[PDB]
Amino acid sequence: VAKKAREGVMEFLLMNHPLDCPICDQGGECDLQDQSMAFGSDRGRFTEVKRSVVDKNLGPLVKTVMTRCIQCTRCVRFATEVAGVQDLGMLGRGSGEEIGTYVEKLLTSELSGNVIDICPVGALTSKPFAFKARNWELKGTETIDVTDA
Amino acid sequence: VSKAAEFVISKVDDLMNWARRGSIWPMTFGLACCAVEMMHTGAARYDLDRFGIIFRPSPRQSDCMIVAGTLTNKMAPALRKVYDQMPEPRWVISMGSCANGGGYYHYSYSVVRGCDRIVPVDIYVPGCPPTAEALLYGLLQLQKKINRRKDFLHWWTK
Amino acid sequence: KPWEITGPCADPEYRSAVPLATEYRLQCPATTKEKPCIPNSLPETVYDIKYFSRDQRRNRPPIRRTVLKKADVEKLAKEQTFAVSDFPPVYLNSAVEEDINAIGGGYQG
Amino acid sequence: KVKASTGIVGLEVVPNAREVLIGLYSKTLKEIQKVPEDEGYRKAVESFTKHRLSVCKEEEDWEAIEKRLGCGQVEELIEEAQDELKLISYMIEWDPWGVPDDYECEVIENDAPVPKHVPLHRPPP
Amino acid sequence: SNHTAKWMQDTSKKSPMELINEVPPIKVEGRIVACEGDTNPALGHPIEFICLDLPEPAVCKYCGLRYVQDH
Amino acid sequence: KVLPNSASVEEARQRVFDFFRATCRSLPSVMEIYNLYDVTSVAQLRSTVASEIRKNIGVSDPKVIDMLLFKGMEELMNVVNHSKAISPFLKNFYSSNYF
Amino acid sequence: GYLRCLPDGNLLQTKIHNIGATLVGVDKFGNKYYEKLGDTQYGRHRWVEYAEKSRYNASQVPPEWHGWLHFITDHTGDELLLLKPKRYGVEHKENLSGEGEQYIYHSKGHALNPGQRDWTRYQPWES
Amino acid sequence: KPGEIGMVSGIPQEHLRRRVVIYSPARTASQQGSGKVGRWKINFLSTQKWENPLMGWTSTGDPYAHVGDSALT
Amino acid sequence: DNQFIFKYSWETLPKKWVKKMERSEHGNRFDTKTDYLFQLLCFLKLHTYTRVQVLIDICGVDYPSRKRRFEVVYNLLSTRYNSRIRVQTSADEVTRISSVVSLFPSAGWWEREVWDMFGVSFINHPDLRRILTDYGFEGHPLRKDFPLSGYVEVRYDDPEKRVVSEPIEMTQEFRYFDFASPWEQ
Amino acid sequence: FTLNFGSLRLVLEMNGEVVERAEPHIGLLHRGTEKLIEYKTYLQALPYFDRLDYVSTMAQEHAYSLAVERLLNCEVPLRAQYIRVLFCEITRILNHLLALTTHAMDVGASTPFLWAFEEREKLLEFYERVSGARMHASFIRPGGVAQDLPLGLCRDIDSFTQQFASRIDELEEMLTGNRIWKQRLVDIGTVTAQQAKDWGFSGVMLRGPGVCWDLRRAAPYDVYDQLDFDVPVGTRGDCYDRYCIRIEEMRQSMRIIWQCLNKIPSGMIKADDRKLCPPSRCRMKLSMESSIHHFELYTEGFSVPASSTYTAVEAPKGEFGVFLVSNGSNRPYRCKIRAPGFAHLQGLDFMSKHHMLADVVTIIGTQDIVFGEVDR
Amino acid sequence: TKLEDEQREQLAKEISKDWSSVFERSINTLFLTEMVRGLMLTLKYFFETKVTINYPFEKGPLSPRFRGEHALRRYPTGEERCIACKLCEAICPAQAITIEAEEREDGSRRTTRYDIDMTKCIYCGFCQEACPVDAIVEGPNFEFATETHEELLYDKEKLLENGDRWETEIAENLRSESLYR
Ligand code: SF4
Ligand code: SF4
Ligand code: SF4
Ligand code: SF4
Ligand code: SF4
Ligand SMILES: [Zn+2]
Repeated sequence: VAKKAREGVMEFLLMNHPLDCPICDQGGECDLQDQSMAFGSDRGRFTEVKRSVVDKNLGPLVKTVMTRCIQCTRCVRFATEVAGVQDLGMLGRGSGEEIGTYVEKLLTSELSGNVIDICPVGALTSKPFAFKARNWELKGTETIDVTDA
Repeated sequence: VSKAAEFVISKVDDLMNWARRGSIWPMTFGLACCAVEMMHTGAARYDLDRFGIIFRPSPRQSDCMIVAGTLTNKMAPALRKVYDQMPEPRWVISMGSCANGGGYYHYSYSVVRGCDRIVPVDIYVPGCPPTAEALLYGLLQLQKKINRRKDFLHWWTK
Repeated sequence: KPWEITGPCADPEYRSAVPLATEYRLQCPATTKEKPCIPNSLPETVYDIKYFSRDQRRNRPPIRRTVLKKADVEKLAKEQTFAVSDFPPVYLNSAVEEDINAIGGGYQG
Repeated sequence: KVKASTGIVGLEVVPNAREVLIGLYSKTLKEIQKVPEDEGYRKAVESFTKHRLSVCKEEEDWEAIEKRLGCGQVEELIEEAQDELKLISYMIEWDPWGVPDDYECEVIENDAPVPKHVPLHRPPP
Repeated sequence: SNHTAKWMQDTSKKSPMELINEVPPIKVEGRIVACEGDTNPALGHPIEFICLDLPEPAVCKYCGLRYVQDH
Repeated sequence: KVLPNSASVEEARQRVFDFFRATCRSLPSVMEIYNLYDVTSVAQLRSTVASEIRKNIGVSDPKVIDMLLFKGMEELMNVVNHSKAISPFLKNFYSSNYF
Repeated sequence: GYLRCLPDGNLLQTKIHNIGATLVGVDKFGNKYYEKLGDTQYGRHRWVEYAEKSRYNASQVPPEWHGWLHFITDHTGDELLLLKPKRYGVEHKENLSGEGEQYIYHSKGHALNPGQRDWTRYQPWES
Repeated sequence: KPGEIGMVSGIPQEHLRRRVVIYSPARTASQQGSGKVGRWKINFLSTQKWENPLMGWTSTGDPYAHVGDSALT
Repeated sequence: DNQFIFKYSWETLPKKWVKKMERSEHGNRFDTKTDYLFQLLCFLKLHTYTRVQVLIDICGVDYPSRKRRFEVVYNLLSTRYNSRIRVQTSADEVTRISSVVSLFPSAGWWEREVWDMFGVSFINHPDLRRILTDYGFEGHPLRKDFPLSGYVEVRYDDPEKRVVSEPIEMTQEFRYFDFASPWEQ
Repeated sequence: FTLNFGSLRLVLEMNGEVVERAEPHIGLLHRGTEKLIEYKTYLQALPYFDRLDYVSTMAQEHAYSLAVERLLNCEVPLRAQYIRVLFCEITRILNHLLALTTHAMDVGASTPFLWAFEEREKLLEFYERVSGARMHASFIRPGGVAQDLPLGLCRDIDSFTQQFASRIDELEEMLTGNRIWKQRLVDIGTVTAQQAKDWGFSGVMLRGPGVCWDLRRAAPYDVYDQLDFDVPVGTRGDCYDRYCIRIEEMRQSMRIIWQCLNKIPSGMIKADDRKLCPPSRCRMKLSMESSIHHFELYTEGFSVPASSTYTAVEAPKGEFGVFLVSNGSNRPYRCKIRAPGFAHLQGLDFMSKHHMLADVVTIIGTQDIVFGEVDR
Repeated sequence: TKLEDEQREQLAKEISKDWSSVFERSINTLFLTEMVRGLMLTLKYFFETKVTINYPFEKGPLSPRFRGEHALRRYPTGEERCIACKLCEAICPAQAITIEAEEREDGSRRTTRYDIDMTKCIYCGFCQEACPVDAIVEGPNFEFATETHEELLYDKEKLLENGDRWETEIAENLRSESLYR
């Protein structure tokens, strides 16, 4: 029962996800990819027309590809609870519901960089690190920061 | 320095280059798995005996060393020792990827990152394995390279 | 010709090595007269995708471990016995000395 | 009749195969009498040695004893008997019998299936 | 510009950026498109669906072709 | 021939002595192998071998002693078969950062 | 070019093979492509005369005729020329590789490159 | 004794005296999976990488550049 | 398959040295102590109903986490009864394990290879010189802690007129790509 | 006295031209294949098996794929199994031809070399048409094969089989029955079955004595249990009987090739599950899940369950085995490569005892030592 | 050796049944019948046609799925076909491909550096089958032997010009093989 539920939910998540993983900056660090390869099925029954969303300009740090968004509202309530500035929101109703700001409002906060970190899909990505490198290439050293105290 | 002496020197150099091009006597250094493709090159289809290529087992009588296969730290001294016995008019053809820059074992202990580190190689033949067609192309390229040797002119103008 | 006196050339069922250009490889591989159609899945597993049943990689029973002690070892040793029919079978084979033309007359392959 | 060849190049046909086997099996029983009775090795050795001695005593022809035993190659049987003598001598030379007390053995059993096309040694018929 | 000069030094032939800017936008009647790369889907790129509500041309992000809604 | 592990410090010492004997007897062969007669000083070579053995005294495990002797005999066979004031800190500082 | 046969001997073999052949095509570089079916073995029923008898090279075959010559395709070079892409593309160039430093390919960091690029991945202060 | 195995292992003596960092690599911030945590690595602090003059590649001279992160788990 | 002589062995083999047994379709496994490995292989080779008289190979596996990092594995075959068996033990860097050259003469080169790759020395080997790596090799390449590219590299030194060995300075360092998925467990 | 020969290095102790003992030095082609395989993913490690025992390429791919499938438990389709058998037998024919003709050249017979190379060129053309390159074609993968057969390949292979029956008859007529060939081969480097079992011989070198044991019949790892071929054995193991066994194996390989061509089925070429086999180009360009799985299979690999196994196949040289130990990750933790040249080259010492130098080279040719697999 | 002697005597008795057989065997061993037969076969092949390929003018057969020279393609419009997905070196077993990239001027994802070692490439086609956009292809060209290792060290510009030069043949092979996929 649990396995079938996971497979069905993965299929529904992937039925409208764009086939743009190679250009997606979350290659090898995308929760959709890993969970699809771990719990989801190996095939796709969907061959009809997908949905498409125009990109949003959210500042010089967050590059947004809203076609990849799975509408998990993880960043909508992050800006509400942790960031403290309520600009991002889930607006719309149904299969096509967009996320962001109604007006052109660049998101501005000290913690605004964490929005791209919690996005499971490559919907929100670091603009300065747009297409510089993948994940497996980078070696990670655990250090501390000196900009603040 | 004149225009008739220059013509005579050019004719002599052309004759010498023709002889050295038509009488290449390479020696196989057949390690790993470019040597089988080399034997295919020496077979009936892409025959080497037509162009003058005949494999001399003795390095003292050979013209150019064709290193085909992987060069190992245990075998590189042997390769250098055998190369040093070859006569002064000499050439090297590095066949494959192992003998060029280490190939598929570049990041490996006891593997020389190409025969260029041991002996001065003249022509590289890319491939893994390079087709017998490509190896014969490399031998023809060696013929072309030794087709522009102005040894007599260089000796005259010293 | 001297080579038809004896040897393989004298055999009526002798095949030449060289293949003719008009009969060996008629169509070049990049220009084939008929378009291929290679299947990639069974017809059943097209609109009935269900991976938790055909997940052959992960659907395996867990490894079972049992720590047998001296008492268990002695119990098994006393319980067990050997009979003439419980011994391992022998994988026996032997030469036959059979002619080369015995299987299908040397033709069937 | 007489066996022209045993097929195995190392093995050589022996005329008195039945007598050699009888002597080897009798010596096997006499030597295995020294092994402790509780050990399963002694029980198995007595079992198969007595069975082989009985069949080779009942059947006279080497072809008959081979056919009834089902192992074939009385020369191979003689080699096996000699190796059994050597093994019995070794297990008398060193004493492996008896559990060492406070002893634990980890029996591991996994039923992970394998495809039908991997190389698995099929049981003989 | 800087990127093109960084990967290429010929500076005599036309860079792919100039060619892809020179190819005109493709006018389509519908609100969404299917971008495949060329006439043969199997020889192009993975299919990309592009939304055309914004007035400006929308880059395909694959074989970028700038599809524009008709009206 | 390889021998079982030494079960006693005395046995390890005897094996060390045997290895040192082997090195001393094989020293003159290295003379003709390498040909550094100008500044070899065979006595100095023996002193250096003794110094290596003496700097390898901190080891006390007989197994480690036997392994060291095995590797030393291997090295001996290889050599026989001819297979080759500004303080320390400031010099390294002027050389490179990684020191 | 028939006088080259005496000191070439390989062009002689080609001319001997062009007795009963049919000229299936010719390229813009002058290479004449011949085909000869019938009583001919498989491996020797298509070939080329490079029209450069002095210094003919194996790399002078253009990509349009390369497949047909190598028996990859039944399509002659004319059809591939018709199908040649537009808006981009370069003319065929032989494998010089030794005819000159100004001809051979050089890396961006090689000293022989007309423009050599530094590689440090950081910008100094540059007072 | 703490070091006999190293001194007899055949590693060159110059690499047997170097500071290393033993740490458990933390979970990646990009994704919430916890199957790559709980492992411990030896971090040979080998940062001596430069740019190859010919092709701009990342050269190195320390043998322990990647073994601690690749093989030693 | 063919788990006949494996069960027969466990029925007849002395229980003193059978540290653990594994019944698997990937290969029946025996794990014992290094003291009794020679006796165990002698019993199997000589017994009439477990005649594993051919030694397929000897392998080594490195486990840096365990106290005895090295695992010496012996793959054996019984052609008379047509089945493969596996017998393995655990050894560390310094301790010497018994050699089975006397039983299986083919074991000499595999034991030399194990010495070369890991450092597990054998007690009764007629000789134990290195077989695979370069003359004068210093390390044991197949150890996990051993770097992939090694410690030294060779080149031709013109003044010395010989091929010399120098510490590694290789360009284009090995790029380790961490592909591991956090959801694989 | 000791005589040295210098990638085959060999030192011989001689008394009266009689070889008292021979010691080979083999490491000259060591390349760290096992270390590199440990450092690389399974798919990236398949070319290493391509390179090992390079005369017989696809046999090593078959062994590696069988080991991976055993550790992975994935079903291979019947068409993939049949084409794998067909190309394994083509590989066996190639290796036997090369071994026989190099042995003949070492003896002194030079002419069959080029005829068998014409046959080998035809077979390498088959390889190049079905896959990328003539040699080291990474065609056999875990779960199936890389690509389907091009059309016309079966007809070309049938024509080759007929002409190759003629060629084998031809070569046997020239070599077998020659007085010089017999004097070179018979009673040279004889091995008893006990000696072969002790020294771990396999394949022709083990069936030469007459142990009457073959891997394709003892442990059928393919449709081999549906191909009713023949396995020749030698009455008295020596060079001549091993050569005759190789000829008979070439004939039986042709037989198996014809049977596979006749009864090849129509279906798929690789495992059905995309978690273990990459999806097609159209599927990955059309389907979201297929794109995900292609991306994950080409960055990461299939994570085999943590287990250790030894999978052996009947390579043309002999029993080629791979011992794979995993830890649940995408890379093999340990990969031991048992090649059937490592044991035979040990056997050289006792085989070429009391013989002469020409007998030593004849024994080397008969054993067919490829140094890549012995230096794995 | 007594067994060998008696086996030899038995065999000699077996093959000396009668004077006809012994005379036939002696004549066959004396008059070199097998040698004559081998000579006749050799003469037949001397007089038969040859299979030499005549290299520079006649070239050996190939296949569209041939792994020759690595090369980079372009879209029909003219833009680079290669997005910077970095699936080349993720799968390249020999690690012969090095790639670096950044966002272009118009926001497109393109590679600012892409080099392949032809002395490290094993010519295996893993990249050309791992390409999601069919950007990198192993072209049909194989006669590209160079006199210098630095020449054999390719980069993005050389790969792109190779693709532009061999675009038509690469396209034909790609069509024929995309049929087989
Ligand atoms: S986040 Fe989606 S678009 Fe990005 S690589 Fe993963 S499954 Fe693909
Ligand atoms: S965190 Fe990402 S996927 Fe979730 S709602 Fe925000 S943009 Fe969409
Ligand atoms: S370059 Fe390739 S084909 Fe040649 S020896 Fe190396 S691995 Fe073998
Ligand atoms: S063909 Fe193979 S070795 Fe060559 S660049 Fe592509 S993946 Fe690497
Ligand atoms: S796989 Fe294709 S798109 Fe990706 S980096 Fe390589 S050539 Fe470019
Ligand atoms: Zn597009």
